[PDB]
Amino acid sequence: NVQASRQESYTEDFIKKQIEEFNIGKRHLANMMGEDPETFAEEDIDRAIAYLFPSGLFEKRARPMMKHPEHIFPKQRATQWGEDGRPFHFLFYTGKQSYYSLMHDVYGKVMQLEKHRAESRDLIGSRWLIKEELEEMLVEKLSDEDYAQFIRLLEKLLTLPCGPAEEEFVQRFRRSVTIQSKKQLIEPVQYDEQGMAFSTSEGRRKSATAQAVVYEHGSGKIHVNGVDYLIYFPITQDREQLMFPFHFLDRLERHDVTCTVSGGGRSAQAGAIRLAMARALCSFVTEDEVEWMRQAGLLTPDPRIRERKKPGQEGARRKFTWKKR
Amino acid sequence: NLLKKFASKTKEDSIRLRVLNGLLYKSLTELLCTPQVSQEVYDLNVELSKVSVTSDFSACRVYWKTGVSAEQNKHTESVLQRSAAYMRHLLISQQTLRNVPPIVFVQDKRDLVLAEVDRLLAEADFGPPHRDASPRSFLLGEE
Amino acid sequence: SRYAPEFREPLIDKEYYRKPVAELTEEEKYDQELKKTQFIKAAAATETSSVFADPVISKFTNMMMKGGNKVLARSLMAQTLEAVKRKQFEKYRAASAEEQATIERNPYRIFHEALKNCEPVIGLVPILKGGHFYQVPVPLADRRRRFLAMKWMITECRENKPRRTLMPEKLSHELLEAFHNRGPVIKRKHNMHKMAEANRALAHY
Amino acid sequence: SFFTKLTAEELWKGALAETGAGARKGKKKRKDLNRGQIIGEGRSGFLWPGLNVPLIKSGVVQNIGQRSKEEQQKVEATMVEQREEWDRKRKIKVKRERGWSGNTWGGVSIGPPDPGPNGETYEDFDTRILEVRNVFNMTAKEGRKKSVRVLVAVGNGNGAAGFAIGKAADRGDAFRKAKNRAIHYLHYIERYEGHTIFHDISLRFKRTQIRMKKQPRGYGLRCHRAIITICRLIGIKDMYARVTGSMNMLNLTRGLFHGLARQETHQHLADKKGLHVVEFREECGPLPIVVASPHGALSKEPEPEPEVPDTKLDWQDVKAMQGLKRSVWFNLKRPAT
Amino acid sequence: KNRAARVRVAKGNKPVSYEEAHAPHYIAHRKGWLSLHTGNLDGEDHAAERTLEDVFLRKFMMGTFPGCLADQIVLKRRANQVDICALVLRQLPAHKFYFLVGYSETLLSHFYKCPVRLHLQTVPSKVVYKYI
RNA sequence: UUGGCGGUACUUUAUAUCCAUCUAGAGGAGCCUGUUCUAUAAUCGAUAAACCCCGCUCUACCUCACCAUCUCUUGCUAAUUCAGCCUAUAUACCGCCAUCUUCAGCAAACCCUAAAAAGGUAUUAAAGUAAGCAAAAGAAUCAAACAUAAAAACGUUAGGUCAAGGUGUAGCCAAUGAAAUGGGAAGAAAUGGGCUACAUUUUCUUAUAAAAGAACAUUACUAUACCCUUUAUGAAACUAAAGGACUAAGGAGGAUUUAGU
Ligand SMILES: [K+]
Ligand SMILES: [Mg+2]
Ligand SMILES: [Mg+2]
Ligand SMILES: [Mg+2]
Ligand SMILES: [Mg+2]
Ligand SMILES: [Mg+2]
Ligand SMILES: [Mg+2]
Ligand SMILES: [Mg+2]
Ligand SMILES: [Mg+2]
Ligand SMILES: [Mg+2]
Ligand SMILES: [Mg+2]
Ligand SMILES: [Mg+2]
Ligand SMILES: [Mg+2]
Ligand SMILES: [Mg+2]
Repeated sequence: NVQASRQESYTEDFIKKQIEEFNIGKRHLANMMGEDPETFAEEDIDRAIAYLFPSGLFEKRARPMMKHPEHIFPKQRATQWGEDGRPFHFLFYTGKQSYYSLMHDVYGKVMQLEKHRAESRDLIGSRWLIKEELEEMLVEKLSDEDYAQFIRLLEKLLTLPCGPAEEEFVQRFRRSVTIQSKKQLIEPVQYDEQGMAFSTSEGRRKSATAQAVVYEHGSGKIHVNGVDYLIYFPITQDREQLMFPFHFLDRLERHDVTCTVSGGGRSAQAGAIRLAMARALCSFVTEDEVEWMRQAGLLTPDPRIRERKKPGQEGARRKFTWKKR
Repeated sequence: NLLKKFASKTKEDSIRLRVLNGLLYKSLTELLCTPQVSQEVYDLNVELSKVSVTSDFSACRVYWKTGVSAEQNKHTESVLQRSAAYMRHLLISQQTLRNVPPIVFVQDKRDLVLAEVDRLLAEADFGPPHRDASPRSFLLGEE
Repeated sequence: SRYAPEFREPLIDKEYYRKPVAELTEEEKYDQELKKTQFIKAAAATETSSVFADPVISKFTNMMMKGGNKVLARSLMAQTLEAVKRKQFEKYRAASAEEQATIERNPYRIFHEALKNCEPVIGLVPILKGGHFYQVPVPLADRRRRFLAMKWMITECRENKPRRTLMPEKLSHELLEAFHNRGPVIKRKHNMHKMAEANRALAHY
Repeated sequence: SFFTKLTAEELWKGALAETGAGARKGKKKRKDLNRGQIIGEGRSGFLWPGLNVPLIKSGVVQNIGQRSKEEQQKVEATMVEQREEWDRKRKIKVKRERGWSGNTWGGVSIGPPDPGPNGETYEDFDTRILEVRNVFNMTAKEGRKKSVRVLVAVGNGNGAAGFAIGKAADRGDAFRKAKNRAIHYLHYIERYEGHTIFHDISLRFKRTQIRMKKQPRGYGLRCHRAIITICRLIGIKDMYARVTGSMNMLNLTRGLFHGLARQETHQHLADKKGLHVVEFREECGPLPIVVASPHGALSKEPEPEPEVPDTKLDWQDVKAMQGLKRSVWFNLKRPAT
Repeated sequence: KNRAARVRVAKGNKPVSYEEAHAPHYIAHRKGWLSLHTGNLDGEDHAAERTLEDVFLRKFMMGTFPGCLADQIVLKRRANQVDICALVLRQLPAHKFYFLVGYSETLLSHFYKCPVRLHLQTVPSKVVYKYI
């Protein structure tokens, strides 16, 4: 009562033919695009396939691909025994020959260190590989209990005296922690025809966008869209929003700003200018100050934007009245 | 049969529930004023706000006056709950009630709130005054 | 919210960032180093390092705003402060040297001391038990106690005023009359406390 | 309109109404209307070279044509005959043989078990059903779910036989599960001279008592209908058996195989005691027949012969030899088994 | 529950093709469009007429090749040219396909007054994406 | 021996969540609109949650299916003792959906048991294993995140829809079909939703939401009704818009209830 076909297992003979067909494919794709077959590479292949078979499907897994068989197929679906039927690995009948073969090596290392007999922080800012990464190294499915047990054994190895061989071993299972630098990207300092220094930066609040041009030396003259700021912004709260960047760094009356804000309303345009001024003013302040701006909210774009209306309800969140029952 | 026995793996209600609640509170208060239940339970010096028996009679809920310290209350909770099964035994054995429901211990922090209000209230500014099953189709060749 | 939970509220205190490193408590010192590896929310449109920004008054402005009309609500509060300053200047000039000392002409200090005089220590939460309404004495938090003072002021002026009077003229007359502990809002606080006394026995319920 | 016309797959889905509120919680039959249609054949009878007629005939390139009114009527009638003939084929069926009754599954052959993992065919094995229970159980899917428990037996008629229980929601699935499970539990049953058990067998499996007796050739299978079914699978041709107590089919099947697989062959008895096993047939006179000789060393101590044996006798067996009248139901004329 | 263009789950024995497996919300994500014309682009006219021609062209091809279509046809319009790309099972003899192509091309070229070409890719049997 | 069952509590978990807290509403007035009722010669369907500005992103004729009157009888097509039918059954169905629901489950192939009515977990591991569908992931809102959409199986409600279309069974065929003209009315009624107002954080005017000058309780605020003019579409104004006066009620709404993180 089974019609669903067996999950396909790939013989080494099958993958071997898939690699000869791919190798002949590269020579043909190279001949089509007029490139040299010897130097034709995986990057050139992907670019050629995108030109010859343009697909605009959003998901990239569904687009045409001519990749090396090692990539498209799973890495190790090969037979685990020979013609006679004798498995190749002495731990085959465990069902996790690769997980237990690794736990066999690390347990033997631990025993030699304990029998044979400094700071253990040889590597810092590193993490243990996640289960998904481990499963990729072993090429076999692991459970959470199997991963948890593997880490405990690796930790015990670090606790004990470790020669350079052990340190290299544990290194394989340590992945450098991603380094996201939460530090503002300082803008360059250009020079005008007059020779005065000035920096420029963009800012976006709601639908408003601004392009400020702060000058290193000035008397505090801010011009928005070729107008003064008291005229352009008759509301105090809009002017206070322009005061926040300079007042915070005690730099009032020391710079000359030229703004160009298009889009949005009065408050959204002041907010867009505030960010544009804070980002341009970074080039003329110390790095310790740039961090004080970043930590006071002056350098982060505000992500709050109007939410779309939903069909079947009065608003983005407002619902139609629940008729009286 | 000891192992088998002790493994144990497998308007009427309104007036009745105003007597069981009063009596159970009267009885459990006496149980906790002596080391009879345990020495740990005697030293906790626990007080009982009230007892509430469910309408189904599934459980008997005993409200005990919680204290200020969470650690003191967390300890008291564990000790009281562990002995609740034993406390029920003692009430059936002294013949307080023939049938007693599983005892559950609920916290009563209300006594702290009332003390707080009186503190503020004194300090407040009041102001101046068959066909398919059968082989017939199989044996006829239809299938 | 469009801010992931990892984002941190911005700190807009000018003196705090410029303090000497040694003057900062190690707890505060730790947070600064930690925040260097965190995400910071963008500052609100009404959040500035201005020396004239008072959080209490800014909150009072938002509780008067209707339909997102902040310009009008801020204008009414600005007119109120001026109406209170002008009412004390007249009294100060028309008073003897001895009386002049007591008279307070700072509107920001009359506003804060007015609200504080209208804050109720205890509250009343209405409950229904056995088909009747038994409201019982309750204790109020610092947030609930402040909200009630502001709400009671904005509601006395909005409703119990003549038709042709304006909010800057009724609110000014109440901040000053509350500042002396004689206004109707103060009576609202007194009535709350006196009812709680009456319901002392019903606190158990 | 030509644009309101739907395909056959959608038309039959609606008309049959198989998926519906009534169907699931409580007859129309599907037909294929393109079965006999040959591309290029229409009511008008046109002949299209390269589609419904030869493109070239006797070296002549054909042209379009139309059949005469008489010729087309013949073709129309011929197709009507083929449709009626096809319908007659659908009506015609090959009836299978019943078991112990016409409406019961007991005794019904369901074929050999399926091939094994490496093309291990079992065409020499036959499968027989012994009990089929249709029981409704309680599960959240439908409140009360349905289940079919089927006990089967398998055997090659040459000493190898086995039984298994298969359960499923569908009867077909229970048949498959039981049939392939039983091929993994094959007992080998020892038959004396290929037609009977080596000796009398009496046993009680739970509350089911079985009492088998070794019989001469031509005696046939005078046993419970379920024992006849299994004995044919095992290959026993002549035996008597009586079943008493409970008639539970599983206890009778388990108890039968338990006794038949624990029986002592003559060679085993010769090896255990070291003596010759001799057979005396009344149709061969006093002639001693040697049926088993000890494999190792023949003993010289005669087996002790008691004056009066202490055997425990069954009243049912002895009662007959005591001259007591049997029931009217005993030893009736029955068809060859 | 949504019932639109969803080939519902059976018991693992139903062979669905790639096109049938994917529900409507996967259009432009995992599966493309069966017809490609310029009539639904912004500031373009004659969407109604191009769509009506497509409906007919699909019903015509099903009836002209009854039981011989492995998957839905793909219609491609360039200038006034129409191109029909159909996956067809290898059931009919080879010469019969040449007849239906010559017939279906000429008939649809004189009916819509455009050059129409038929492109047939023959498969040994329907291609099964998954068993559902 | 399984399942079911509770009007079962305690403990966690979360919920614009029962209650509590917060904001603007509904419930009162005037209107717009759906429904029920009354009622008409005069449709139909939805009508607890999950109907009630619902099929309609829409009814002056048309639309139209209704009522009255008159008229046609091979009466759209190549052919057909045929065409045609908004005739009955959504309790025969397809199609396309609602509801629990962004709830976490549904289904099949094997293996095991001193027999199985069933069950099958122990991680320092004791019989379970390996594939599906949903969730998850991925993709979309054109950096990034978050959020929002989309997605959401099997079942539950014989839930909705024979009137989108198609269709099983039964029924009409000088009529239950086709076509033309004229009509399809109203309410001292109840009720759902929406709109506007009840004003001073207001009204009018210029600018523009900045500021300024006036108005500010008897019609001051205040009619998207009625009535009267003019313009727009149309063949037809019975429709819509703009003025004009006329102006009544309304003074922030009892229990109760809706939405929002
Ligand atoms: K349906
Ligand atoms: Mg809104
Ligand atoms: Mg019979
Ligand atoms: Mg009409
Ligand atoms: Mg009409
Ligand atoms: Mg009709
Ligand atoms: Mg239904
Ligand atoms: Mg209905
Ligand atoms: Mg994405
Ligand atoms: Mg998902
Ligand atoms: Mg129904
Ligand atoms: Mg008619
Ligand atoms: Mg204004
Ligand atoms: Mg006109």
